[PDB]
Amino acid sequence: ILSTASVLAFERKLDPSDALMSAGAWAQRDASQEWPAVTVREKSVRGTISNRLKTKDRDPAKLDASIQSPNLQTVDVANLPSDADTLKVRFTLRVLGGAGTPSACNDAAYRDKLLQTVATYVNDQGFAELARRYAHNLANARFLWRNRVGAEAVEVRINHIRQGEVARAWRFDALAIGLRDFKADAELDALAELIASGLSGSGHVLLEVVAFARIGDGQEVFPSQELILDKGDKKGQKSKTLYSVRDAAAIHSQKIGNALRTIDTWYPDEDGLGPIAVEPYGSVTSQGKAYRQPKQKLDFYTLLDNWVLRDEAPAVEQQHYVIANLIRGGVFGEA
Amino acid sequence: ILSTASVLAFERKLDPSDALMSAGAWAQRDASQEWPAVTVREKSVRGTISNRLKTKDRDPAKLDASIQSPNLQTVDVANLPSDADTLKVRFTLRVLGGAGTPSACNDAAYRDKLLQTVATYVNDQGFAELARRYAHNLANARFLWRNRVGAEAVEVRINHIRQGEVARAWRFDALAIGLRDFKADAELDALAELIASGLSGSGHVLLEVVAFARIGDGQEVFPSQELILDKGDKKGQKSKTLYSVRDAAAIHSQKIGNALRTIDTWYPDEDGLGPIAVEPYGSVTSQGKAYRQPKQKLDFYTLLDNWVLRDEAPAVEQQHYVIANLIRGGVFGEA
Amino acid sequence: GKAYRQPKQKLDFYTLLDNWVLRDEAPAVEQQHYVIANLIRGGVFGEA
Amino acid sequence: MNAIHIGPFSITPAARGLHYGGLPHHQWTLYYGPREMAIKTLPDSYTSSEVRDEFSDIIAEFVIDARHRYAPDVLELVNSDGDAVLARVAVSRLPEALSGCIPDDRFPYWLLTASRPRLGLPVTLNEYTALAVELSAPPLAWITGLLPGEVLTHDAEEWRPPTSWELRHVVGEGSFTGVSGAAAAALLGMSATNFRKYTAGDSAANRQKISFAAWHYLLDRLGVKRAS
Amino acid sequence: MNAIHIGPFSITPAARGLHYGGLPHHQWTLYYGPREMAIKTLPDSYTSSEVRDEFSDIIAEFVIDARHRYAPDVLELVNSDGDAVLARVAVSRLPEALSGCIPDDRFPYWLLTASRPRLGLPVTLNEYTALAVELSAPPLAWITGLLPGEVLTHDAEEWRPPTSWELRHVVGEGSFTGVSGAAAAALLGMSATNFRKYTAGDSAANRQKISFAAWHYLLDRLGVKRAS
Repeated sequence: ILSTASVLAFERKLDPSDALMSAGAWAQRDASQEWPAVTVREKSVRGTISNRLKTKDRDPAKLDASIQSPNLQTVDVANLPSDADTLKVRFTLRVLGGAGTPSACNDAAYRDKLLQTVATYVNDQGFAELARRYAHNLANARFLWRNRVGAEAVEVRINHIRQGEVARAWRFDALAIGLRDFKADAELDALAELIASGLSGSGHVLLEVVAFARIGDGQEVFPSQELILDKGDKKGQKSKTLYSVRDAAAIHSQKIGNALRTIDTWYPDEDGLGPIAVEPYGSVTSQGKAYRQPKQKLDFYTLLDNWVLRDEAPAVEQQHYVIANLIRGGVFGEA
Repeated sequence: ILSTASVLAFERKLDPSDALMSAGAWAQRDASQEWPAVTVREKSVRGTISNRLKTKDRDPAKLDASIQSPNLQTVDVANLPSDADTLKVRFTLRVLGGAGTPSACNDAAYRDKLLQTVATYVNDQGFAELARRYAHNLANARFLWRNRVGAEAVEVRINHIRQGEVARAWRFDALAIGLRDFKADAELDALAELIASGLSGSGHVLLEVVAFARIGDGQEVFPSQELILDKGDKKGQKSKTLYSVRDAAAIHSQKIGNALRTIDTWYPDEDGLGPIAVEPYGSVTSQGKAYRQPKQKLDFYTLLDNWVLRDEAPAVEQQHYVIANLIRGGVFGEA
Repeated sequence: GKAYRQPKQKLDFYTLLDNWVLRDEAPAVEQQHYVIANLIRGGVFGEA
Repeated sequence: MNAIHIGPFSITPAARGLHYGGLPHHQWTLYYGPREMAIKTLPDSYTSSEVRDEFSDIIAEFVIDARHRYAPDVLELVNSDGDAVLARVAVSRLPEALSGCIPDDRFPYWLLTASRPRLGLPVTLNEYTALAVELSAPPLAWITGLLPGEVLTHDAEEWRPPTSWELRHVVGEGSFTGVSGAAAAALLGMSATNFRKYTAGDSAANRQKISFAAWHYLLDRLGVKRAS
Repeated sequence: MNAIHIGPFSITPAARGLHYGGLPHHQWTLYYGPREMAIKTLPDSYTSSEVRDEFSDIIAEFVIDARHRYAPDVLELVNSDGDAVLARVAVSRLPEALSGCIPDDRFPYWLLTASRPRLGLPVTLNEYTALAVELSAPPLAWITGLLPGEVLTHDAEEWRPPTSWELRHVVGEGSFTGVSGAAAAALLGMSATNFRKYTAGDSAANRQKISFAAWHYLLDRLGVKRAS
């Protein structure tokens, strides 16, 4: 009857390394190989009451007593030095290929049918729209999450590291290539065919991606934030902890991968927000809602089950969404 | 009558060590004895639900509530430094003789008949095909399970250690020697003859096997993954812990032995899928199915009962499978 | 140690913002200046 | 000896017997289906009740973890202040009109989730009565977390009949519902032997698959799913 | 011409054909079960659809009569004074704990009956939700007035299988629930032909009787009984 496989785990393609943060100055970015790293330092914060009171703390005496006991914390902070305005972020991205083949598949015949479905997809249209959109997310510094919302000028350099050496260099403008429009450009198309050859299986693709942001001299840069065990005293509470690898601030790899994943524009809601990350049930953490609900029949699982089990091939945009989820990978199938 | 022996415990041959990993650079593989080890760090992951819903959670508000309370985990991650692109995986292999001799038995007649059957096997066709396939699985870096699926270039160096010094060094391009075809090469034949002499009991074979893989600069490397006790809260859950010995990320020895044992190409199903591990009832746990089912007369126990009790000698490939199960060891015998 | 703009007097940020947005009761012009200045300073407004 | 079947739990001994101390012993193994949870060495002089009581603590711990792992969500009806919880209802699913909500004085009664970013709607007592009638969870709803999704779905084509293991979750012996085979056969209106054909698996002879309506009405009557 | 089966109603013409005026005419009779609802005379040149919207006014009048006559009781959640009704819930069965009482100021909420002999109980809001959950009337509960007590019992020994007429109340055609035979088959999880053996009567061939669990799950899915 060709049912779905119970175990359908997929490996991720487009694996990003941890994005190391350093500090430097603009126009010295052509020689940014010696730049001192951004160090996660500590600073003390004293706070008064700034949250909504639950109708019992709203008494003047209770509120003033809460004011007279301020909440003192220590926060991990990442700031540039006072002579440094440019934040450099470097990560390597490895494009693997073989996105059709699952890592685990209980049903052979289902594995053959899913491989035939991905093969007929690639015969219809190859990894070309998805690689173009992934290359657009490479070109703009969407991996610079909060280090781009107030940046004056952002620049992204991507090198093709074939045999440990630069096989092809690309330089971009991350502010000209916006976070909303998937336009066409010649260097963007060349990076799209490189990611296409990586995703199809034509060759091995490793990309070194370097980002420079005009934040400001001594301004706060925003790395990925860790998780707090909450065991110490309330005075030295350590409310915020940032991520570092070796005395050097960094962004998490899956955050970079999610930002490169932000290409999904074909969700049934309007284009007021723009592209979202290619998740099953199209989830966005900041908006707190799920585009591509299972009720509106545009989630990944319903589209894949129509495409594979009963040969109801969706529109080419939904086919791009399904293949982008297969590139993204996950533990699909019933647990 | 020669009834089946109750206990049939067999000691494992081709004993591997825990394959330690370290980080370094390509073309520095000669001076790789002083390479710094890969450390297992901890990083925080925040995720939304991407698995299949149980149709009770296909309620839109349940999905938005799951997004608004995303899952937070700490994961042990093993990464190279940003200046290191090559992963070095080192282990040692002890090839031992006396494959047909069981460690434990409950019948002298069964032990004598099994020793005689292995003896006439070795007289008509010794450990030549099995050691050729074991030398193939040493030549290709199949012990680099997910450290080869995106590796640009893999090299395997196998040194024969005699009296504490090298006797013969074999260098193999692990990507040219595929994971599918068992071809023939002069260095592969020399390593096959060495493993044959080790398995026949005519010599002592100890090998130092070092694999250099071009994972990429700063990329995620994949050691073996340990048990999860889940004795804490769901925020600091520690969802993944990796294998390390003394601050040095390593692969489990049974994983290396499983990679070496992947020689079985004679199961009743189609062998165009690829070789699987020699193991009774021919299982691969990723695909979830058991090649060489007990209902068919091609699993290890029925072939062993036909070969020993009633002297119905199987085909030469199936008898290679039976002797390879005897080489790999196991708690055979009923209860 | 004393809070002006007490929630008893209904001149705090949260009451003015809720009256401005939900009930469409736009406050005095200086008070909406104060509300937008609170939005400029940022916060963890909402349930806490 | 032989296996002890407590609902979905199987206490099976190793066929080999050891002699720990001087007395003979057997290694008894407790499985929840394919997953083992406790392997314990117990004497051969132990009765079946003592072997049951040895693993009863781990059985109760797994039952408590399953109750606290697949508990249904809780909707709180609060007043205009939003602090005094006037009512609490355990729901199988939340209303689709739920969004991020803080109560105000604009509406007297508000409905919120028990999660920390509370989702709710301004509700009246008639509308809250209608939502509680429509969406309330049955008492033993957590057993639906211990069943696969394809045996709880309401569409015919995407439904698989449950196995003997998933039937033994809710029907007989030490099942999580607590009922026996005779009581669950009385709820379904079938004979004791006819339902014993459903519960007992092994060969296909004297073993049939339960229908869609019988399985769904059984889960409705047992208070496991679709029982408002 | 022949009888038209609309809902449980059968429009049976007379075999004898009279000639009223200059046209042939026939005595068409509307039967609800064994009882005649209307007697009137229609020409043979009229189509069956013309007979249908001729009898549709009496059909709709009987539909409103059956809706009003078997309308479920309503309990009111009122305040301490008792004059103001905060909530109204259509109950399925009256409880076994309420009695004749007057609301007081000791309890904030009181449940009372819609009738002038107000029998009730002082309950809080969570107990009000619990009572509304376990005793709510389904939207088409009035059809349970038209069905006898034997086909609606939850006890299998007192349960009697429905006839062709009693099943034909709520399965297909212009039924009281308005669903079709294929929709009622898809609700029960099986195909259309197996439900067509259940619907069609006459001889014992293709007259398999619906089971107790399938009939009660069908009543659950149609919102007639047990659908809280």
